[PDB]
Amino acid sequence: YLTHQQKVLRLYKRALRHLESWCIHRDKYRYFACLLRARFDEHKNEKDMVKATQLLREAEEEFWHGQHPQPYIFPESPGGTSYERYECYKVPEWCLDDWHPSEKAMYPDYFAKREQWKKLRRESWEREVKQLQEETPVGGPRTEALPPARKQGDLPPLWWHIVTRPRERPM
Amino acid sequence: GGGAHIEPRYRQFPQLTRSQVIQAEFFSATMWFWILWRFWHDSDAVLGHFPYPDPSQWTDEELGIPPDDE
Amino acid sequence: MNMFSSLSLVTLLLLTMPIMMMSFNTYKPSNYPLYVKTAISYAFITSMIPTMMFIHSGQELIISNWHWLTIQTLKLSLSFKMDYFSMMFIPVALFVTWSIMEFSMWYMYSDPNINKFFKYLLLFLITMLILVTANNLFQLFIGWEGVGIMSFLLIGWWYGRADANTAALQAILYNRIGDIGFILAMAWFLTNLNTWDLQQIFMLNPSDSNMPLIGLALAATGKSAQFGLHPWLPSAMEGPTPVSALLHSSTMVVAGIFLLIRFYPLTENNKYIQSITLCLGAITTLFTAMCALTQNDIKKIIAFSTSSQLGLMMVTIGINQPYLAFLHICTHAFFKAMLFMCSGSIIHSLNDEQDIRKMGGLFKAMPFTTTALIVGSLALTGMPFLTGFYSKDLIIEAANTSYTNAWALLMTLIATSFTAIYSTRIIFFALLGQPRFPTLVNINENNPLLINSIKRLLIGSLFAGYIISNNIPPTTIPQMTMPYYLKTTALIVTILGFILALEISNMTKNLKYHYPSNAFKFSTLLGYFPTIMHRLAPYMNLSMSQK
Amino acid sequence: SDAPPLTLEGIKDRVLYVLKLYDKIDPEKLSVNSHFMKDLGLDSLDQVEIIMAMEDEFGFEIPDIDAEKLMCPQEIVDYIADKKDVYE
Amino acid sequence: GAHLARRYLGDASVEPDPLRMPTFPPDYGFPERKEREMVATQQEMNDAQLVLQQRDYCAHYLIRFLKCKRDSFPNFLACKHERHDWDYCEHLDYVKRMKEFERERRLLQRKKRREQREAD
Amino acid sequence: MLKYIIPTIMLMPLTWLSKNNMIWVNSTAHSLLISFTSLLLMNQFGDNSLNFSLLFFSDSLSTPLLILTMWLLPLMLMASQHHLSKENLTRKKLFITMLISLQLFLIMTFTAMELILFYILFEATLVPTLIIITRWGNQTERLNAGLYFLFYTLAGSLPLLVALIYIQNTVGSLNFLMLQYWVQPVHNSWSNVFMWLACMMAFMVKMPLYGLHLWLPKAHVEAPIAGSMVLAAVLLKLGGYGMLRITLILNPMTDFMAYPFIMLSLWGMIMTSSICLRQTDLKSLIAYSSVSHMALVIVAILIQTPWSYMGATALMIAHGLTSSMLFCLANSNYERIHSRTMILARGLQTLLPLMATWWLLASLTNLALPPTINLIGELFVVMSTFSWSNITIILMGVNMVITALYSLYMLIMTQRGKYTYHINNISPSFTRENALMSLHILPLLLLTLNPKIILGPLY
Amino acid sequence: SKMELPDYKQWKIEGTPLETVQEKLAARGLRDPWGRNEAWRYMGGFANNVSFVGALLKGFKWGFAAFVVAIGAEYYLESQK
Amino acid sequence: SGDHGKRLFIIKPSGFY
Amino acid sequence: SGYTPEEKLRLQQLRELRRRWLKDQELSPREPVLPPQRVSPVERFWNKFLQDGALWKNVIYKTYRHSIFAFTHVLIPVWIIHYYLKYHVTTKPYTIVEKKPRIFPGDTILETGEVIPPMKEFPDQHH
Ligand SMILES: C[C@H](CCC(=O)O)[C@H]1CC[C@H]2[C@@H]3[C@H](O)C[C@@H]4C[C@H](O)CC[C@]4(C)[C@H]3C[C@H](O)[C@]12C
Ligand SMILES: *C(=O)CCCCCCCCCCCCC
Repeated sequence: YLTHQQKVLRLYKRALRHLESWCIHRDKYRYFACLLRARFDEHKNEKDMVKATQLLREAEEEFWHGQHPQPYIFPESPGGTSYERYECYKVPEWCLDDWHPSEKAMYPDYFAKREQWKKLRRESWEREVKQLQEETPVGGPRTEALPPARKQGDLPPLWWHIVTRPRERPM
Repeated sequence: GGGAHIEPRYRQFPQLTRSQVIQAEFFSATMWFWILWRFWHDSDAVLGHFPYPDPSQWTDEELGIPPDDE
Repeated sequence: MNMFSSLSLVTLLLLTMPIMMMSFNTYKPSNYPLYVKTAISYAFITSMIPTMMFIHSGQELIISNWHWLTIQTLKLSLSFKMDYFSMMFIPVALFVTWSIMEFSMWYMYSDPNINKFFKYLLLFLITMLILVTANNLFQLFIGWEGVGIMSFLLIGWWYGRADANTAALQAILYNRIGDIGFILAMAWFLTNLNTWDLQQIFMLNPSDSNMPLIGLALAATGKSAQFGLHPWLPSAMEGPTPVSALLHSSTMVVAGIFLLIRFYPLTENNKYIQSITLCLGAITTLFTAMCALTQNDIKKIIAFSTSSQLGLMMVTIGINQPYLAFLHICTHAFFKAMLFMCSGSIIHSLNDEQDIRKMGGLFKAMPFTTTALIVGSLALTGMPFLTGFYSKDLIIEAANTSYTNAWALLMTLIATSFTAIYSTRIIFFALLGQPRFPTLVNINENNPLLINSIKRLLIGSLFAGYIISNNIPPTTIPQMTMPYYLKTTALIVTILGFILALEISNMTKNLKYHYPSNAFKFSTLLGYFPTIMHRLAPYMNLSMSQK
Repeated sequence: SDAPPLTLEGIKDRVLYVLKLYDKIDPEKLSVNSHFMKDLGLDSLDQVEIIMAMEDEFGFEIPDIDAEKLMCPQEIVDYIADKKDVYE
Repeated sequence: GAHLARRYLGDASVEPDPLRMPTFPPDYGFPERKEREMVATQQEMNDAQLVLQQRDYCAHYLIRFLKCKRDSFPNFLACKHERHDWDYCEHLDYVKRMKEFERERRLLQRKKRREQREAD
Repeated sequence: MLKYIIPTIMLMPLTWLSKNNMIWVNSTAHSLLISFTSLLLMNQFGDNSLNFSLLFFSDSLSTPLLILTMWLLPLMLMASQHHLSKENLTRKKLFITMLISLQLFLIMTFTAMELILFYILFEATLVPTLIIITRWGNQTERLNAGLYFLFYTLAGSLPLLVALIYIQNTVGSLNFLMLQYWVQPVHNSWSNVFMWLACMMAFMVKMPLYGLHLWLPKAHVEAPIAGSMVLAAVLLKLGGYGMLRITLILNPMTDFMAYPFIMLSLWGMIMTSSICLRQTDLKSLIAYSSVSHMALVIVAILIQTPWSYMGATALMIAHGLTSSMLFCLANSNYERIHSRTMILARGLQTLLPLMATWWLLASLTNLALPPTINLIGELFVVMSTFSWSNITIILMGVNMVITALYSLYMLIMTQRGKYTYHINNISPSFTRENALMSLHILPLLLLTLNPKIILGPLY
Repeated sequence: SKMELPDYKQWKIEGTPLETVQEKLAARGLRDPWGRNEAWRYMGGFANNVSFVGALLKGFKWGFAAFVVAIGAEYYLESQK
Repeated sequence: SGDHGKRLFIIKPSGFY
Repeated sequence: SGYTPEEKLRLQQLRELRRRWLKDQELSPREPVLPPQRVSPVERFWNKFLQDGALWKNVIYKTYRHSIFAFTHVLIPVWIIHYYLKYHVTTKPYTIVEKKPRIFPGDTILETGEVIPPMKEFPDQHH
């Protein structure tokens, strides 16, 4: 899905990046970029949805034979050089529950704060369980979204892992 | 660990050190000094060491090809 | 003898001690990387002392200290051979590794497993000196498969990444396919001769040795990434750049050639193999260099530069010039290590960016790195009286003026031209033109370690070739009489390569759209060999399995 | 990696800095909560080009799906902080 | 080799065979030939341990070279003068090979013309 | 041999009469001591074997298999005590008794001087083996796979009995030493062909040969850790040891009656090594590795050359230590995630650093990294089969290439990648688990320093 | 830290080839909004970058000076025997 | 190394055992 | 359109949590608490002696470390290898086999005082 509105927009970003790879130098890219913009704005006012789709059919087909064989990919993005590079250093937080007490003495203050955070999760869970139950449309939720908290001092449902996920560059 | 003695600059040409540039000149120039001296003192390697003879210019006297009738 | 034999083995035992102190003792953690760097620092100097003795009087040793196993009429000993190839190579490998062990202290400072990384770098070096000094084929295998493992463990250093794990398994798969040739030679010599020792192999000199040499050549095809088994060397750039510099460009990849240089006494007689090694080298030097032009990642380009050169070593083997290929290996190590180390400075300054398209305008921002990136690049192409000149030039002279395959002679020269084109592309895109990297500038190379490491190998890329070429004893009848054009064919094509390259770069400035040429797409996608073969073969073997 | 630290204030400046240099937009109208479709009145297409610019300012791709949901500068700033875990 | 075009593209019998050469007895046109002389004794070359392929007529210079170098250590630029001698001696040796090639080439053409006119 | 049989018997009174809490400490500490005195069996002479009595002898082929057998018992106690902590004491003691009973039959099996005494003790082993695998086996899944025994007994153990009895009436003795000096050539004949199959099919199934291998993967999935350790380490070797002994009296028929079996083993190596790649269960992947490794041993035995026999003996000992080490490593995970699926837990090197090292060493020796005895064995088998026919290097080479793939594919899948998010019970490795691996790989690596002891009687 | 950003008014396409881009964009009738963003790459010290030959000849001036003096020393030192 | 404070607890599995 | 009012809220609620958690990840000035660890006078000696340092003062310290390395990691290993090679490896046949030295014309033999005959006179080429 994504509707003809989004589907066309994505092509714009994807087509631009490939162009940026092909032309290499910024100046040539900028000039050749503006030409690209013109082709997009030309049919931006087409009010025939049936015709609008046909523009996309040929538009993508044109792109398929314009794509740079090696398009530039951001280093830390999927398919990039550094993608998943640091996943070895990311250790999930629950591993700290197994530390030897002698080790935990080395970091007293942090572990003390951890106990506070753990207590928050345990108490909030029962409340968090209810909130999803009542809002849930019988027959299973139809979408993957979640509802924000509806009371003071109540945390949004299912917040532990999003909050405590390992940092981007742990070490 | 000099406390990042180089400081980052935004959208601008970076800060450099004098010592960094000096050494770069010393070696890059040194490359040319070496290359030049080697041409001068040993130009033969690039251009040859001995004269390649021309086979055709030789005489049948040295090649000892007897006369056609002989 | 006393000094030669004793100090030949202190080097090997000196490198192991840092490994031994990891398993026991507790005198110094935290400072392990500098402890290792000093071991190679000292192991080099101790390795020079035997080298000087070899230069002075051509002294050569075999040391078979330990008797390990006697399989009836086959006796296996821990035999080290300190001859022409061992004595020259060890200081070169130690000197190159010395700087890298120092460049890794900077390039890998943040990584918390820094001590583990230095343990693996040293454990490779130990398995490489074993490979070169080995005197019998079985001991050669310990080094042969010892390096193969240490590639797996280092290529997949960042084991979270799924591409790193794929690249590591790919390295193993191609080498072990080549190691089918190694065992075939091992089986043949035991069956037809009676030893895995090299001495007895050369003494008997089998006249009909087509089968064992095919097996030996097949090992070089896989280990040194020749055509048919080459895809792993590009894909093995997934590891940390110090790994790619020390292993997959300076040393480990030469072991495939080093195996054939060991067996020149047999290959010299066998013409039928000489053709194959010549043809095998001829295609690989062209193909990889042809692929090098259209690449966009600095590591990948320099990876194909290694393969294209390695093929030139394989051609040298074919034209029956084994001692030159050895010289090319030693000279090649210096500047190819410097290239990677310099490309390490760019990548580390630009925040882990390997695409040259997003590099530029560094010619003034990084003086020291730029100077070396020029010095190294000039050596590769064939700048007169640089380290690369003393090896590459003669190889072209001996190829031109020898009974050879016509197409192989032609491909070598074409590839030498291409070596000029992508020597510039690194310079033009990475050093010249206006900057193209993200806004925030952090380009800072003012660190003693990165500088000292680069400085040392920079000297090697200048004077190492001149010293090595002069000192080593004469071993063949060099050809110095030839037509002038054949004499300077190397320089002309190098010059003709530059001219075409610079014109191509300028055309990139001109505001004209990009047009896809089939020749261009074939270049960029590596000829589709990686795509077709890493999809058809895995699919068939995995799918056939269930039946 | 030397020290490329990022802080919310610094990120905010850079995002605005890029926004100001976009000719279609005015310097003084721009503010942290300036909805692109309304306060600055820009096409949806132009919204794409703003995103592509921001990727290059910080050199990390913003996924297509999440780019759409960004429609004001204050949205972008907090998105960066999330991905790069900027907390203070 | 421009000459190569002559053999493969051009007529074959005229051009020499790089492998089967020579194809005429030595004196067929060379009355009084002087046998090549080897300065270095077999024992000397064997004692020097010269590589077999280097055990050719130019050895005596090469032997002198290595002797100088071993003495001139640690100086490695000392023995330039000897180096040239052996290198040039090879150059002259190479030339003789070139003469051997042409002598074959001329005779082959001479044979061609003689038999052709007679066959006419 | 009584110096070993008796103290092994005294382990049963030791287990039963110990303090309830000290059964594991006593049995492990005293089963370790028995193994120490088993190094006296290396009193080997060049010309003659070490013959103790009319019943038992010990030559170079049985000495390692005996030392491996008695080294394994203390390991099998350490491996099993963790999952036997729940169950009551009397059931606990019987489990230890069955293991002590198995060792007692195995030490007498490898040293039996007469072939009927070997045969009877060769089948008596299955009694403790099946009780351990079915009574304490983790799987109550109901196989109906007894047909593999009905196939085995009808096609294996029974013909071996009728042939061994037939041979004694003809030769007059089954003493192994006597058969060395009284053996006669086996003339071609349809009656002799049946004698050859009778004397070998019983051992081929246990190896197992390709085509007869399907029982092994199923047995490993059912068995507890102790069952798999003894099964892979030793019981597979009883077939190998049986064929090395009994091929003495089968010549020259082995020259032409071994062609069909070598083609199963040579082609069997590739088929099972490839199947390892597509396996989803660790214990099945390790179980199919055994069939691929034992396929070399079958080829080595049947080509009967001095180099092959040294190769088979090194492989049998080397494979035993390696495969049991892999089975233990697989069990360490199962004792956590509680599943035998390989894909379930991944990236475990992030949570268990040292355990990932043991996995690496176990994989390296399985893929045969020189100079491990895993390669000393494999290389010798490859050298000799090359003489048998140079073409075999093709099949031997491909098997080396595939073997490195599942060896490391197993390493990559379980120890590398992103850890499974929802698995939060990966507690740190115990000293019991680390000591258990170290007792598989420290002896295995030390054997490279003195490899002659494992190279058999052809050395 | 503060990391003061340089005044956004400094960056203007004028005086740079980016300005030339606008001219050719004027002929078609279109205008590039992002030109000012790319200005920093073409100004401020990044503007002057030598060509391929220039870098190759980096340091030659000192190189030749050392060379010419060098041959003099051997010339003179040999002249003194 | 280049900044003060900012020392963040490094989450690692237990190395004691 | 951007984030619905709830989405805007949810991201806001979590965002505050995430930022606090990351804030909690910082270490206190006292941490990490460690046992003191022993210091032998070998440590004490350089701790204060080089506190002022300066080039001439610390060059001794740099040469000290290399000396400790050289004696332990070069001198001692070469005694072991020399004791091993001289009195165990060379005392067995053919353990160390060395290529016989190159004997050139006009050389003197140490063993026999022999003098090799000179070479024949060269053809007196122009050289
Ligand atoms: C031998 C000594 C043990 C006595 C002590 O604790 O001081 C230990 C302590 C720290 C060690 C040193 C460190 O490991 C590193 C030092 C610096 C250089 O790498 C040379 C070796 C170097 C000089 C080492 C030599 C030796 O192993 C040392 C000096
Ligand atoms: C051999 O590899 C080189 C072939 C190149 C063609 C050269 C033709 C031009 C020279 C002709 C006159 C000189 C006589 C050799």
